[PDB]
Amino acid sequence: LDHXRWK
Amino acid sequence: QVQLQESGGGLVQPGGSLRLSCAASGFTFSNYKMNWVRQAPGKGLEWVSDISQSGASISYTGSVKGRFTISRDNAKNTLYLQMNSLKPEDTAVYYCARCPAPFTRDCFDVTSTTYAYRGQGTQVTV
Amino acid sequence: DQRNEEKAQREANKKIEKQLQKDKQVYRATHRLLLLGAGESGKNTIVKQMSGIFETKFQVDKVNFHMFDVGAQRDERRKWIQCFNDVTAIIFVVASSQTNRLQAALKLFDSIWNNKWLRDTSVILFLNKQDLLAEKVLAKIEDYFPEFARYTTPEDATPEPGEDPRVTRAKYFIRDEFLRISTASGDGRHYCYPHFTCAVDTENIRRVFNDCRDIIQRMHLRQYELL
Amino acid sequence: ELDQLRQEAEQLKNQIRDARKACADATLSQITNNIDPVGRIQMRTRRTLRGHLAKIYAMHWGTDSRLLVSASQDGKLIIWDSYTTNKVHAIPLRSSWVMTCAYAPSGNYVACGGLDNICSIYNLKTREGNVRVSRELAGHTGYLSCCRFLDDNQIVTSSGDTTCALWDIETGQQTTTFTGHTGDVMSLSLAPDTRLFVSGACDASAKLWDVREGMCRQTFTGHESDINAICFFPNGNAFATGSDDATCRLFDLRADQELMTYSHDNIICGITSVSFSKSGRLLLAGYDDFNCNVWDALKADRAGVLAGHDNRVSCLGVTDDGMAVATGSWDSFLKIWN
Amino acid sequence: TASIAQARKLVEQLKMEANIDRIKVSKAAADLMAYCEAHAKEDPLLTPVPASENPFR
Amino acid sequence: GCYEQLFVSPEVFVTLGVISLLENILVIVAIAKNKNLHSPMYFFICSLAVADMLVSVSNGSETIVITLLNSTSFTVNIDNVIDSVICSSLLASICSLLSIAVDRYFTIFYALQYHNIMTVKRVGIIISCIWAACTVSGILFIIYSDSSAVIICLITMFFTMLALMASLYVHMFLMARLHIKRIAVLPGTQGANMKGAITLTILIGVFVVCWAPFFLHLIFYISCPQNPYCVCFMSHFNLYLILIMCNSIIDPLIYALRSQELRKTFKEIICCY
Ligand SMILES: [Ca+2]
Repeated sequence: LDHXRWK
Repeated sequence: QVQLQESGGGLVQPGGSLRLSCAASGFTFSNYKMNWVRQAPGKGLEWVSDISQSGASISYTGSVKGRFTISRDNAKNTLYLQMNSLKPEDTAVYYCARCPAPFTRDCFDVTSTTYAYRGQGTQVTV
Repeated sequence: DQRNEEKAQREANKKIEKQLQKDKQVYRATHRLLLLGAGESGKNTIVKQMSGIFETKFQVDKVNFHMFDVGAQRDERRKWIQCFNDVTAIIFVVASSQTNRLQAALKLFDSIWNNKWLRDTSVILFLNKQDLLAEKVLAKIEDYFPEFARYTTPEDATPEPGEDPRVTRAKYFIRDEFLRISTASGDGRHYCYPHFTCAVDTENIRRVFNDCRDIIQRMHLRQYELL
Repeated sequence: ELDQLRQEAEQLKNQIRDARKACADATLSQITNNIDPVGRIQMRTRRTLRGHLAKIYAMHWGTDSRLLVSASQDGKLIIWDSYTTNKVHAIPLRSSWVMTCAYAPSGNYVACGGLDNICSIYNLKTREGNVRVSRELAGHTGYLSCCRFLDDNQIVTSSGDTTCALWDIETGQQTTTFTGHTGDVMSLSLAPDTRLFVSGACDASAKLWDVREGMCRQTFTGHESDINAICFFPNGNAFATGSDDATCRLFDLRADQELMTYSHDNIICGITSVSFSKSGRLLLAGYDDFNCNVWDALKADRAGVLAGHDNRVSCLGVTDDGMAVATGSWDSFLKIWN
Repeated sequence: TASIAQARKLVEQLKMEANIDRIKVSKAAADLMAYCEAHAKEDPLLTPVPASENPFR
Repeated sequence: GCYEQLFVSPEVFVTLGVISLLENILVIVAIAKNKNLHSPMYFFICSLAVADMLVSVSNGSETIVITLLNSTSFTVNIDNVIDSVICSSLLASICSLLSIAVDRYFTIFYALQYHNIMTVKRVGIIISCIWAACTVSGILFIIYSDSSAVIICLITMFFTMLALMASLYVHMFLMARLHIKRIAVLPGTQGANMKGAITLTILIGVFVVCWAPFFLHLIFYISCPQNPYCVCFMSHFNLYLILIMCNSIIDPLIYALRSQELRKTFKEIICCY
């Protein structure tokens, strides 16, 4: 989910 | 079997000149560096001249610059030495020597002990 | 039933390989040096101030050096010279100043430097007997090296106080005669580190140490594309 | 007197040259042209032996075609099991500058030496199981270039002082000195019947020596520079030499003449080692190009190459039976081909 | 003229080498060729010996 | 279009992932298969290649999983795990580059002692400790990802290791320049000064260009999340991930491919496969 995190 | 035979020696008065030769056999002459070395009557062998396989680079000991010249002829297998303006200090037995290996530029040919690729020498008395 | 012999051989390797690994640590941490010089060179003082071959070991600031001096070998160097082709450095000691001993030394330096097997070995060059050169010159070079007549002291020369400018010129002339050979043939793979030393001088022990360090550092700098 | 003795020597040399020309009815190349070529030889590496750190100078196969002895510049000898690649022994040496080694035909002893001018003989089979030095042979003043084993009590050595010698191992004394060379002696080879041996030297010559008499029987010339490797033919009536002039030459001991020249326009490097196959049909030589060429010994054609080294090849040998060829180089690896 | 001592030894050695009953080259060459042919089938480095016999693989 | 999040085609992520995968695989194979390449420096290069492979594989996997789920509980655990792998692998990549720089500093400044310091036992210990710490930190940084402490610790670690790498390479450059000055002063005599400057330019510029935008993103993620300009800057997260993967694809060419032995091994492997 999303791309990486903190996006 | 390889041989080097010097020639053109003799006795000359101070200020005179000689042309020495050296005939080689048993090897490809054009692939080796050639040198002239002298044996002083009371001193050990001393290097005199070093000519490259092509003749493009010629080195001389400082004591002979402007007085001695060398050349080679690869079509005749002959090495020469022009000895001009000679002085009593130049009395010695002269030998024509070959570098131990073809296609190289490192030579160890003034050894006191019997060197395999050295001629008999010619006496140059002045 | 033959498996018992095969098992035994495996055990032998385990014992041997572990020992070889220990030896590998000792081998790579030891710096090997070859010591050569002129017939009149004060090699005995080069060794004292620091069969067919002699070995001397040194520990300098916890660094292990192994110096090999050529013993009673034949004057024909072209065959055993190849063996010393992986030493850290070659130390060549030439005495300044009866044949033209300096020309012989230059001819040997030349041949060693241009040897196909020694292209990666650096040379530490010691010029000895400075007081004999100084006395001979102040008491002649042009009769052996005519170009000396036109030689001038390098602008970056740093002679000791009290030296005769004629002696300083002779020292730098000889040094430059060796350096021209080194510079002309070298292609950045190895360097010459000439030094002007006295017959008796204990400082020579640190000169080799520092030179060995610089040799290794520039080797790695070459590897990292920094130098 | 000296000039007259020199003239006499030259007259004898001319007589020898004419005596040899008189027998030169045809060359080898005019006889073997009717023999089918061996064709392309493609050997492949089967095993690699690792453990040495320094360049390897010498390797020698034992008589069982199963064990190898090798010597590096570290100061170690390693005994290897060519079949299982496992090590058997790792002998530390008194000094690291070792140039030659040999494996005894009995498997009981290993000899080696080099710049220390001492030939050290190790007993591999002891009651304690530990390898110990049994003898140190000294007398030679120059570096030791080659050692060969005749029997358990006799060893043949050569050194850089232009003299070869036969040593009595048990007493430790030198018994025979072989003189006449003017350059360093580079390599020895023993006859199949170990009555004769040949010595190559940095004189561009080789000599056929009588082991029992101490007499030099024949002198062979032909190379232009220093001779680095020599190897007897399987039959025992010929030997092959390699030199720094990038040529290999086959000599015949019965005709006292050069028989064949092995060369190529693209080879300008010397020949570190020479060896023959069991049948004598193939001649193998290691070069300075980090490879080995296999030559057809009867044709002087190249049969194939052995490439797999990144530094100077230092040694080459073939098993007594003939099942494999092993080489060593300055890369600190040994390789076996098939 | 002390060096005559070494020259004399050379002369003696040359005399010993002069007195050799040298064989004709063509015969020795034929013998070496015949030797090589007689054992050609026995040489594992020329003969394509099967892998099941070759102990190295 | 700053307010909208920049959308990058999945294909690009899967392409960079596969290509860098093959390249780092070739690096690790060339090292494993060439016995000569067993010095500490090559173990550190191997560690770097492994970390880069993990970055590329983890991002390619996350991209494929997202694409497949979008074309069609579990999502949280999958997302929760993949992210811990990615964070751990990124930390390992940065630590590996620092270890290489330190290794080189040691050789240049401890030439005579080096072999008594970087013993294979210690290289193995260092690499294993680095990998264990990076894995543990990646797990803790993902489990507690909704906390300012994790982002702060990530930017601190990045900028500390950037400063250390730049300092080490600048010092080595200055030593090389001193050697150049002494070598040039001889009676017999690009250039070394240009080769050195280019080497530093590539080594530092690639690291900073391919990493720093991501950590600048995190800096804005704490400092100015709602600012109109920082939001526009943060819209490029999906590009900053590509720049990071582009470091995984580039880095082998400035470390592993400078050595002649690794080049020879590469070319033999390539012709075999
Ligand atoms: Ca995610």
